[PDB]
Amino acid sequence: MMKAKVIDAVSFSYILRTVGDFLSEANFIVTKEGIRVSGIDPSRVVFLDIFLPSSYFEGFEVSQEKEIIGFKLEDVNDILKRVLKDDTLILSSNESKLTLTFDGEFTRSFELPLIQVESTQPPSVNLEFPFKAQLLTITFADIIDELSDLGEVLNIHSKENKLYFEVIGDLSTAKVELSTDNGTLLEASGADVSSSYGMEYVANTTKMRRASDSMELYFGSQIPLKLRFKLPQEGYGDFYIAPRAD
Amino acid sequence: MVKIVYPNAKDFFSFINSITNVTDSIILNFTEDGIFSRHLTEDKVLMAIMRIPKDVLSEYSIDSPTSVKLDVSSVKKILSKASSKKATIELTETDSGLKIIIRDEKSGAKSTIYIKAEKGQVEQLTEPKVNLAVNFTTDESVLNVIAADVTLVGEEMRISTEEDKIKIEAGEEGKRYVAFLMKDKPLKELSIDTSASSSYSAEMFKDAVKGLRGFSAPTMVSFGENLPMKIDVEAVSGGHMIFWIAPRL
Ligand SMILES: [Ca+2]
Repeated sequence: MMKAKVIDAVSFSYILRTVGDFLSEANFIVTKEGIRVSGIDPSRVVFLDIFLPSSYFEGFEVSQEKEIIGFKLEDVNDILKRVLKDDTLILSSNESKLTLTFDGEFTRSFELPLIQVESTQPPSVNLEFPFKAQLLTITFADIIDELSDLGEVLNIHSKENKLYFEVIGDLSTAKVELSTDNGTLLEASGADVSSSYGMEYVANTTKMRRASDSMELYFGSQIPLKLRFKLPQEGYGDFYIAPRAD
Repeated sequence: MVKIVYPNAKDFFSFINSITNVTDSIILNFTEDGIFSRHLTEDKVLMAIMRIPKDVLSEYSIDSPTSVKLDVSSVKKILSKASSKKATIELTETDSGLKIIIRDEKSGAKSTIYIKAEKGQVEQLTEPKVNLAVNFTTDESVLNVIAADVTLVGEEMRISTEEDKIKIEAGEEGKRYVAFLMKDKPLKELSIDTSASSSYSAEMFKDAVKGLRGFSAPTMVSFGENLPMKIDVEAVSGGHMIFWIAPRL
């Protein structure tokens, strides 16, 4: 038995739509402190980790210290496709079902029998990155959305605290510089590094623009790219993307 | 022969589009009381009835009651020329079928659709001689949301009476859906003579709701225990478009 009420259903449904690009199935880890969603994609290239603190919700109650909720992503996302923009959404559970409840102009519920999703271990967060930058989620989205359709490999490099995104495609190449100098980066510190990542995985994450206004970007040579999407209630959407053959 | 002038063209097209959800040919019946069409999905489960009385028609005149048969081509021919503009329709019986004159309100001019149709004898209106226990009114928006909800989860819609509210459910295995309709959330009207639960082809519900597309008006729904469901809307500019759905006994 748990109950959680999100006011901004739209910007929640896009979080789940982003997870569904990487995972078929996942667990909601429900605790006093909030809900966590963690997992590695089938190709073992991407690990994601989403934390929605209790503060993120309006109503938030539990019947236990730890509740594991196994769900298919397609099944949940098909349901969230029926959201009605003035619908306040409620997540709800018990011994057998996860319930998604649309309430607003009138009340509607969708039931999914629980499924057995294998647990996830990182393990374990923290190496540090020789480079860190802060930027608007929209800026990142504007840039990745253009580049995403040009090629398969994203080259990222830093020089003298400026950040560079590059794609060399079969018909075009595009290289863009971001800096604090003209506020395209909010903050930017670290060493001159260089790495490359699969465009496809990185481009999947731009939908987070709809849930996150600010973001952090971490990386280095021959190490994963970390995308931290800052969510409004100290919540975060974390995406770790493995480097390519170096 | 028959001579008719229609004050609202946009509705005229809504009606023909509606009957399309049940048939691809259309028999128009011109009686002394007005125009009516009535057609049935040919496994008998869904019925489309169009009822347009004399008085809502700017001009209506007949020599004798007749019917006209618009084949699949003629319907496509009429619908190809559909528009939401404010306009006038002049419809007359001709020797080879029908002549339709469309004259908009602003810009004034008119194009003429010649229709090839066989004449016939008028059938009469057999409206299901049952009056249903459960009664309620909302709009097309509400029904559209429900049609797409149940479809996502099942092939069958089970509609149930509960106290002060209407309960709608679907899902045959484990994956399920429940909606609660009540007075002013969102219903403008609710009447419960006695308790009832019936079942219908969710995809015949969809097809019926689909036949509300071009109508602005509120929509009455009615049903009874293991009985058919009527879905009723009165066009802004006159007549009624009705659907019935035979239950799964
Ligand atoms: Ca694009």
